Amino acid sequence: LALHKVIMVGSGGVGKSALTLQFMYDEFVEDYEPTKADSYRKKVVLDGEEVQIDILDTAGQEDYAAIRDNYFRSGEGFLCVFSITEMESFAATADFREQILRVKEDENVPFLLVGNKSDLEDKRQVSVEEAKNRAEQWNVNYVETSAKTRANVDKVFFDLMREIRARL
Ligand SMILES: Nc1nc2c(ncn2[C@@H]2O[C@H](COP(=O)(O)OP(=O)(O)O)[C@@H](O)[C@H]2O)c(=O)[nH]1
Ligand SMILES: *S(=O)(=O)c1ccc(S(=O)(=O)Nc2cccc(Cl)n2)cc1
Ligand SMILES: [Ca+2]
Ligand SMILES: [Cl-]
Repeated sequence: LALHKVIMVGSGGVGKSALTLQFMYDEFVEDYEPTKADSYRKKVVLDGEEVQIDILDTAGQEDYAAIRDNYFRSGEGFLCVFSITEMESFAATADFREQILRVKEDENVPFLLVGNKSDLEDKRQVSVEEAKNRAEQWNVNYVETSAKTRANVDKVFFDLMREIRARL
């Protein structure tokens, strides 16, 4: 089977684990240990082809730069998550983008900008416009998700796999 290696990146509390666990187990998990990194593997039927997705849910604990870079080098695609309710998490996406680009040396690395917590519109700190503008500057797609309601959860994982399939 094709193996699509996806890495979840983003600052703390944005919903990396909640997105991963909603995709894997169809549950909204609100208390997943913030410091725990884990990998998840699932067989999925992508546009009618059975593939395996491997998701690395990062938790920011790896501080040794060579090891972090080694992990990013192994990844084939990235979900770069921020929370629409935390502007600083959106600012932080620039750092993950640069880290990925330094390692992959390919501006067309499969990569989605993911604005999570779309069910908290009344707490929005990041405008759709500014996120779309950043995605346009980077030539990536912007998708808003909710790990709580499941909105666009399958979409971000499937669309990332579609970019891996097309580009690699
Ligand atoms: N309302 C809402 N809460 C969310 C969403 N995603 C995550 N959360 C909550 O935000 C907190 C942090 O989520 P988590 O997935 O652990 O963030 P991580 O540090 O990026 O892995 C938890 O309390 C989750 O319930 C979402 O889409 N909507
Ligand atoms: S490793 O398998 O020993 C490992 C994997 C992931 C982490 S982390 O997610 O806690 N930290 C982190 C930070 C930036 C990029 C990445 Cl891939 N991971 C630790 C150890
Ligand atoms: Ca987490
Ligand atoms: Cl791991």
